[PDB]
Amino acid sequence: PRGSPKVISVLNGLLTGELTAADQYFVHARMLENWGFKVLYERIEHERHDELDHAGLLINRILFLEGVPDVASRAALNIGSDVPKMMANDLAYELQVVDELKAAIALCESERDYDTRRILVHLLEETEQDHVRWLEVQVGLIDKLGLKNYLQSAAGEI
Amino acid sequence: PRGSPKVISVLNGLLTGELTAADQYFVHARMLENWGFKVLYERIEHERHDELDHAGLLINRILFLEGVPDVASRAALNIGSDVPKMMANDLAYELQVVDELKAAIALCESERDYDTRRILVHLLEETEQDHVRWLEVQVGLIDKLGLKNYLQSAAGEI
Amino acid sequence: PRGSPKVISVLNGLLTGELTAADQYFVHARMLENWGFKVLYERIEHERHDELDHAGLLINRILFLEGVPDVASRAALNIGSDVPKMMANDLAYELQVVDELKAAIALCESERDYDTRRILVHLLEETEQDHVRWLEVQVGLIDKLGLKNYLQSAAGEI
Amino acid sequence: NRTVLAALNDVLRHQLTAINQYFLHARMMKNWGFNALGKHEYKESIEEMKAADKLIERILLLEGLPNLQDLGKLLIGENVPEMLKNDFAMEKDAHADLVKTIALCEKQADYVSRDLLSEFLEECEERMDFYETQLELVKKMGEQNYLQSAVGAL
Amino acid sequence: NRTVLAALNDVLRHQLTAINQYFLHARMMKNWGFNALGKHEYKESIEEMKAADKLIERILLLEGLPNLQDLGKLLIGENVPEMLKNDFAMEKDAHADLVKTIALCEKQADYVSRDLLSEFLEECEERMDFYETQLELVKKMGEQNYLQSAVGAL
Amino acid sequence: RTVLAALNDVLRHQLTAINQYFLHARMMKNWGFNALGKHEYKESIEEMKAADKLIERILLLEGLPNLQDLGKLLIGENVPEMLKNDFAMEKDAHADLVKTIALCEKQADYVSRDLLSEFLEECEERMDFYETQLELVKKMGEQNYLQSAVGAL
Amino acid sequence: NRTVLAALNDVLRHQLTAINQYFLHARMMKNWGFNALGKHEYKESIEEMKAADKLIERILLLEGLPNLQDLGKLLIGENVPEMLKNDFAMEKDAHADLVKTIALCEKQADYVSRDLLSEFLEECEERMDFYETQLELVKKMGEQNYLQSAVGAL
Ligand code: HEM
Ligand code: HEM
Ligand SMILES: [Fe+3]
Ligand SMILES: [Fe+3]
Ligand SMILES: [Fe+3]
Ligand SMILES: [Fe+3]
Ligand SMILES: [Fe+3]
Ligand SMILES: [Fe+3]
Repeated sequence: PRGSPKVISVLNGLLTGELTAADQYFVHARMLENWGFKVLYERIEHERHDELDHAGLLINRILFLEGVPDVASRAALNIGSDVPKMMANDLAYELQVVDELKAAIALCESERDYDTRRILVHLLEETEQDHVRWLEVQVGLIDKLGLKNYLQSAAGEI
Repeated sequence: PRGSPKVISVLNGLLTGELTAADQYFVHARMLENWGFKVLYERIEHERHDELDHAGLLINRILFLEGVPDVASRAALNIGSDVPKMMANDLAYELQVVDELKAAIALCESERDYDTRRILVHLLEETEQDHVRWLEVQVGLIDKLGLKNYLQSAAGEI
Repeated sequence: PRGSPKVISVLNGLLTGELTAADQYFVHARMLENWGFKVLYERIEHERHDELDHAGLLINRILFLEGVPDVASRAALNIGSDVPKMMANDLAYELQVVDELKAAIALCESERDYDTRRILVHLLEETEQDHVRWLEVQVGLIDKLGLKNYLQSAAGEI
Repeated sequence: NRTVLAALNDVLRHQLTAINQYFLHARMMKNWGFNALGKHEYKESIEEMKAADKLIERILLLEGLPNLQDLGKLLIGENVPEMLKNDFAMEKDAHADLVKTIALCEKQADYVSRDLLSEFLEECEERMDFYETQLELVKKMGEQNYLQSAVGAL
Repeated sequence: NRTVLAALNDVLRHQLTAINQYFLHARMMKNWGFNALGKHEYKESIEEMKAADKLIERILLLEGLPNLQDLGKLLIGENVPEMLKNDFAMEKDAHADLVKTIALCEKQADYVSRDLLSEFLEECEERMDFYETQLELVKKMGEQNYLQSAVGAL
Repeated sequence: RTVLAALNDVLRHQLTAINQYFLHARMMKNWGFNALGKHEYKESIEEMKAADKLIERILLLEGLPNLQDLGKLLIGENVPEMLKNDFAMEKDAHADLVKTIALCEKQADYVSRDLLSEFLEECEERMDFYETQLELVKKMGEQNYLQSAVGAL
Repeated sequence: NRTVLAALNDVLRHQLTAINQYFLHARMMKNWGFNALGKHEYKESIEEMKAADKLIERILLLEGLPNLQDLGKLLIGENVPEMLKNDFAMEKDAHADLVKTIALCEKQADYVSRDLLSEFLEECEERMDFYETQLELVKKMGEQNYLQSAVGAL
């Protein structure tokens, strides 16, 4: 069924954010694997897979709404030179995604697109309870355990 | 969990008694195995393991109450020359241990240290229903069956 | 088969050493469990049971040689205030028993007691390649990992 | 008995306070990512809930009215060492009351209540042992090492 | 914001009061031999604890401090129909407060909180329907037949 | 010897409880109350096991168990009467057991004391069960209680 | 019939006395360490209680009042040969009573209880044979050998 132009635009913005997040998490996971932080690499790989799943859901919604997805568009990438900076950059990007998701949910509610609102609410739940929560936990553990102990935990068994 | 000095002292005394019981049971089981009484050897190996477990419980309690578990101290041993003397010595020693345990239970109830009282009641129950009872049964069986029949039963399969 | 007074005497000395080691290992394992060092506690408990088996082997050999085991006598115990002193004392006692076992093996060879020599060589092999080796490894790990990291590994999963 | 029922009500008030404090501490531990310590605190919370269940059934046995309204002061810490010390503190201050209650139950010839409270005392003393051990482990291995062990699997 | 945290803490206090009320009612129901009704009430109490668990998670995630100290007034019933009426009434009041909280969360663009509270509302209205129909069952089949059903297998 | 006499009195009551519970269970099964009869059969069996434990304890004390004596059996003519008779016998059990436990604590004898304490735990559980059964009879009506006690037809 | 019910009550009293005697003898056999003889005495006790269950059900089905109050004189042996002799003598009395009761039940044309008592008499005669054989084995093989056999596994 035909969708609103505003709904399509906010969905395309969310898709651009999700694709950029997936690419950033991909590079971060690979640089963590390169550095030997196996458990961090596994977690960030799973998070990247979740990001691809969310992007797929967004593209399905966009096509269902008879819109054209903007997959060529990519946002700026903030790549960290070490694990604390990587965690901070991922957390900041996920926070911006959270704000954009909340704005899009409000727009969908105003535009009477309740199915899109349900999809975006599920995405916001995933971003807040799985992604943002884990990253904030990681920064807290970096500050509590210390960088050396946190990196020892991140490396895992060798 | 600092306990009363009297409770710690009597627990150390019980520990000394229990370790001496373990040593006596060890020697008696070894000489019963040497003589070919494998059934009695198995029973007394079980009993010596039980006494080691009791000594472990006592040491754990003394360490919980911020006390120093004395283990270097031993009481005089009573090694039996033959199986009836083994039974008599083990029975007499276990009865004396029962008397000490009852005194310790009364004192522990007096000092309102009820967890130690529960541990000591468990130890007294094990000493009375399992160790003292079996030794009384063995003495009565040596009396009724006669020495030769009892030793034949103790030998088992030759 | 008659056993010479010298062979039985050195076997009794070795048995006294094994029993004293069993008591020291008992106390050390119990205080390790008290402090929450679970991994070290399980290891030391297994080593103490190994010492009990060694003492049983010695008692059986002494009783074969028609000699009365010396189970009551105990050497002076050396209980460590903390883990590094604990394991330094354990290593020192193990080295002492290693020298005693070597002297006993030489005497057994000099006296044509080849089966006793075999049992003592098995005891020395176990002592050197299991007890002494692990203790020297533990001291090296205390030096290398540091006390805090070594205690973290000793505590295991809390 | 009136005195025994009042003492059991006070013990139950302790039990409910301990349940709430344990569960809150476990929840903030999970929030901070201390998965192992959070799991253990959740288990101790659940055990306290089972003990309070036993106590409420015992009070209803004695034809009394269990008091699930009163709650003691909740000692909530800002960091893991403060949680451990607060938990051990409440366990000790209530262990003394449990001992006094067991003495009272022995006085009044109430022996099933005495048996239940003795079991509660054994579990409580194991808990104090665990928490004193945790504080000494923090002292020994260090704050950062203990926090790393509390996190467990990243 | 502080308003959303205050609303969530109010809902959490409602949850804790419901937990205590359900557990007390189940305890007295099995004290009186109402095994089936007591089992259902104990299960509902467990579900309320799971809900309070989720609420504490959400409050901690929102950089807040859950209030596990404050508790509401417990409507302890003198018999089974009074327990049903008390539980139904407190569920009605909690449902009204929950609806207000959901509206406030939607107003503040707090959508994950709205999802959690919508789940809470679904479960709460399921309970409310259950207690309403149990009171109507007491009416329809009589008090003695309802008590016979509430006891279940002897 | 006082501990032995007290244990013998507890054993006499336990034998009487065995007999009363078994006879009540058999009467309930004769009337068709299968659920109540099964529960009373289980209670009699538990009291048989309790008497077994107490006879073991008395013999361990080098005493002579007095299995000859038996207390009066309170036999009921209808189900509520047998319920209250069981309850009264259990109340007497509880009083005697508490006196016995205090005596055992006084005589520095602790193993028979923990045996009597667990016995008192089951006895208080049974007391609660029978008081609850009587209150349930009152609550649902005798007809409904008998219907439940029948179980499956 | 009244006489049949009185005879059934007498046989029930005999069976209850036998139950008590057999269980006591089993318990002191286990106290002395005669595990195998104690196990056989325990099994014999259990069979006598199953027989008393059958007899009680028969008395009730005849619309009669079972007399579980009465009990005969317990013959308690100081040693195992005396235990076996006492068990055999009590079985002698029980068998004579059973034969008379079976004759009476046949006379009154009450055949179901007669068949139940025939089963009881078969078991009683088997018990006669077992105890007579045990005493004869004692005499043949010596008290010490018989006691060693009664111990079985040490
Ligand atoms: C006040 C806040 C409470 C919270 C947040 C809470 C939380 C929980 C949770 C999450 C569970 C596990 C449920 C599951 O695994 O499905 C549980 C179980 C249980 N709770 Fe609560 N609880 C609370 C209070 C209480 C109280 C006051 C009592 C009793 C007086 C109680 C008694 C129980 C019992 C008996 C269980 C079953 C545990 C088992 O059998 O394994 N709870 N609780
Ligand atoms: C007077 C002292 C008695 C004692 C010490 C005693 C002891 C026992 C014991 C230990 C059991 C074993 C239960 C199990 O292991 O599952 C048992 C079962 C049983 N008892 Fe008793 N009992 C006594 C009297 C009676 C009486 C008087 C009757 C009936 C009139 C009776 C009927 C039964 C029955 C039917 C069983 C079940 C048998 C089976 O499950 O195989 N008992 N008793
Ligand atoms: Fe996402
Ligand atoms: Fe580390
Ligand atoms: Fe012992
Ligand atoms: Fe060694
Ligand atoms: Fe009905
Ligand atoms: Fe023979």
